[PDB]
Amino acid sequence: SNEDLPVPMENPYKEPLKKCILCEKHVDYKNVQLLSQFISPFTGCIYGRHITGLCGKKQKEITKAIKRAQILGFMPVTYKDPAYLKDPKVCNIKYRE
Amino acid sequence: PRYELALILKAMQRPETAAALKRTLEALMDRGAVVRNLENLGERMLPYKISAHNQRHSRGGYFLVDFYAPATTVESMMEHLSRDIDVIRPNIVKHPLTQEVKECEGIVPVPLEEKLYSTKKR
Amino acid sequence: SSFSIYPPIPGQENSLRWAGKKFEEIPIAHIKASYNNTQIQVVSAAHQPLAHASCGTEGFRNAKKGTGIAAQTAGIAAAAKATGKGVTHVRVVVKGLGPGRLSAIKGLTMGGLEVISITDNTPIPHXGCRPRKARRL
Amino acid sequence: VESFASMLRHSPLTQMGPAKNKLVIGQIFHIVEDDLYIDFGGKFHCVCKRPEVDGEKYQKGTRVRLRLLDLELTSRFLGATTDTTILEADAVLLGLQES
Amino acid sequence: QEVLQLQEEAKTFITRENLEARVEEALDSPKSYNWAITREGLVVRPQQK
Amino acid sequence: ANHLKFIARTVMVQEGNVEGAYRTLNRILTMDGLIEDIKRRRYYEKPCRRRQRESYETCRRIYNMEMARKINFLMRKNRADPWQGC
Amino acid sequence: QDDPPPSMLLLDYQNVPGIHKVDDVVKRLLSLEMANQKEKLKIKKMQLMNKVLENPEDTSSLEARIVALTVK
RNA sequence: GAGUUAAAUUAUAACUAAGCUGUAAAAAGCCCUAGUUAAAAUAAAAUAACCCACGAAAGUGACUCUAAUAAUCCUGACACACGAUAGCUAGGACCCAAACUGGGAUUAGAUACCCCACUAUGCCUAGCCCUAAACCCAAAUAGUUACAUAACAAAACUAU
Ligand code: FES
Ligand SMILES: [K+]
Ligand SMILES: [Mg+2]
Ligand SMILES: [Mg+2]
Ligand SMILES: [Mg+2]
Ligand SMILES: [Mg+2]
Ligand SMILES: [Mg+2]
Ligand SMILES: [Mg+2]
Ligand SMILES: [Mg+2]
Ligand SMILES: [Mg+2]
Ligand SMILES: [Mg+2]
Ligand SMILES: [Mg+2]
Ligand SMILES: [Mg+2]
Ligand SMILES: [Mg+2]
Ligand SMILES: [Mg+2]
Ligand SMILES: [Mg+2]
Ligand SMILES: [Mg+2]
Ligand SMILES: [Mg+2]
Ligand SMILES: [Mg+2]
Ligand SMILES: [Mg+2]
Ligand SMILES: [Mg+2]
Ligand SMILES: [Mg+2]
Ligand SMILES: [Mg+2]
Ligand SMILES: [Mg+2]
Repeated sequence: SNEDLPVPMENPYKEPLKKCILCEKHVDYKNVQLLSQFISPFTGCIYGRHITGLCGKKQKEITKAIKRAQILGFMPVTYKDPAYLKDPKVCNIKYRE
Repeated sequence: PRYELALILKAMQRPETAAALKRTLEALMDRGAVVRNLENLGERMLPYKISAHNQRHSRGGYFLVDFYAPATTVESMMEHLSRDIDVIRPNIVKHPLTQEVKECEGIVPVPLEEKLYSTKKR
Repeated sequence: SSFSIYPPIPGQENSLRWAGKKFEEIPIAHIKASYNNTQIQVVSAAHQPLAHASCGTEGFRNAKKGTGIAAQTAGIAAAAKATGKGVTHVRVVVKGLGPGRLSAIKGLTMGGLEVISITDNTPIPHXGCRPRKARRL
Repeated sequence: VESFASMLRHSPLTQMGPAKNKLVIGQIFHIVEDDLYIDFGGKFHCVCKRPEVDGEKYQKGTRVRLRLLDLELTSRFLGATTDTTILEADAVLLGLQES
Repeated sequence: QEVLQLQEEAKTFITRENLEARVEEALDSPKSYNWAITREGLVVRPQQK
Repeated sequence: ANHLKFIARTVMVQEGNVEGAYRTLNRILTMDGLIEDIKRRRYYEKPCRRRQRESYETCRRIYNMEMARKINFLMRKNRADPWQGC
Repeated sequence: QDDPPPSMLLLDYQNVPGIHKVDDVVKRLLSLEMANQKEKLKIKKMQLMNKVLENPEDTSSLEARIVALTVK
């Protein structure tokens, strides 16, 4: 008879889960600019999750997309393409101190 | 589209470039392929020097061809382009639009795992 | 004073000339700093050698030539021979990792030679020849 | 006699909802040279540093404004059966209470 | 629905009749797929240059 | 060998100093892990050792990054005790 | 052993009406010429069960599963 | 299965230099060498990977395409199929690493650790051999958190 007892309902304050940078977006091996932002400009290495910040699905796709462009002849391997050196920075690594 | 042809051609003038595409598209049709469209990516400096047919190439034009073809004729198309000398590096991949972008919900946070050791006094 | 670490790309036109010549016209100083020897060679923009110097040629012998001081002396001697042919600025390329990397870099500076750009070209195989086995010292 | 269930429904704590980003006023009950122990009505007491402006009027019993972030700081570390509490609360100073 | 869109898409397919026209048209209309991404997830199109 | 020269792993000096520029180059290589990679490629390690090395590097990285969080989490509990001699 | 005809519409694009009125280009795109081995198995399985099984709509029956294994 | 090659290395050519490799320190070896520039074949697959996926296991992480991962979803051998690495038989490849062997050094001796050279072989095609700390030392299928700490470790237990 007591209406003050709590009801068995889900949490109404569940904030939506965080979206990665490339969530709901289609990666490709033809757009060099998108792939080049995740490559160290001085060396040409590929950043990991702790630097890129992407989720578990788009990190593998970027890795496969980049390597496809390495062999098919669309982007340099040992360095970042200088034409896309002024693109906005998305990684969290800083070299200059 | 079903197949995509990552075609890179040696840099040359307008007439022979059109001729090279004309016979390349003819070769695809002879193997039983219905080409959808031709996309031009312009001429760009190659990322690195590529050796093909006893030549060192630094500049070339990029072209993209998408078509529907039987699975058994992919080897014939690749072999034919290998003997052609006006193409520097041909490659065939499945068209990316064939696969659908899988729906995503978010980055699910993984809680730290417990109960990995006994509760005895260390 | 906006200064960019990245080198001036040859495709573009950067108004940054040293001694009246462009970036690519400046000669090159190749430095091979091995674990037992350091070899220094300066070549022109057309890859024509100008002067050569190494720890062995400067009187150091055996284990002595692998020390930093031996590489430091080689840089002074190499710069002195290079400056005789009339070169002021040079782009230094470092090959390999060794004890003589720092000494050779500052050896050229104190030898009357000025450097403007540093490049590391250590041979890094990507999977390549199988190296030698371990040493159970 | 009022049932305990009704008390929780109308209690200010329940009406607050999530503790993150909530403007809650509190009263200072202890003063150190640079630390202000503030009770905002929660289970524990938050600690804040005296601001450089109007710092001389922050005395015992003074009311201030706070922005609660976590009601009770508590985390889990590997190898710990039970979480290690801090016995404090996290909050920031927005100024003094405007009487 | 799937066969209906292929019915319309069949009109623009390249045949031997219009082999020359499509080649000539392609060589005069370059296009690129390049586009950058920002921290917040907004798409930046380099075509604005 | 096929790529353009004087683009990758290259820095330029400023104001005429070379010691500062060289240290900047070393930080770039150390961050990208090339310095340790060259050290491990002087000799060859069997694949048995490679997995044993990555099972110790990963364990250290978990323990170090977990102890570090507790240090920062408990860092605020270092003020002078207000109840001394209570 | 069975040999499905090449110029046949695949399993999905058969019961939809208005196919024979379409030009040869679209019919070519839907035939087995532009279909991989996976689509070929569907045609073989569909035809095989319609010749030996009594009730094709029943899948949990033992006879239906034996036909499916025989195709593989 | 089929096709393909980025980074390194080597045959080889040009130029300069007289020395080059090597160690805690040396000797031997090389001087047909070393540095730079240009460059096949063979072999091996940086960063991604702080990810933990696929396969029955042993295993697999350079790229592309084709074929493709049993069972309407229990247990089961001495039967059928498979099984890293080393080893054998025949043909082909050989950058580089390298048991054996020779030389140098160390030592009372060193047919060992250290240094230099090179072979089997590691590789491709066809066949055989069927062994591992083949170990996550924890058998398969369903479950329970009740009862209850030999020790140690990766908590305890029930049913077929
Ligand atoms: S979180 Fe949705 S794809 Fe990354
Ligand atoms: K590789
Ligand atoms: Mg090469
Ligand atoms: Mg040979
Ligand atoms: Mg001698
Ligand atoms: Mg030589
Ligand atoms: Mg693994
Ligand atoms: Mg199984
Ligand atoms: Mg299965
Ligand atoms: Mg059984
Ligand atoms: Mg075997
Ligand atoms: Mg074997
Ligand atoms: Mg063998
Ligand atoms: Mg025998
Ligand atoms: Mg043999
Ligand atoms: Mg041999
Ligand atoms: Mg050898
Ligand atoms: Mg001997
Ligand atoms: Mg094993
Ligand atoms: Mg056993
Ligand atoms: Mg077992
Ligand atoms: Mg069993
Ligand atoms: Mg089973
Ligand atoms: Mg079980």
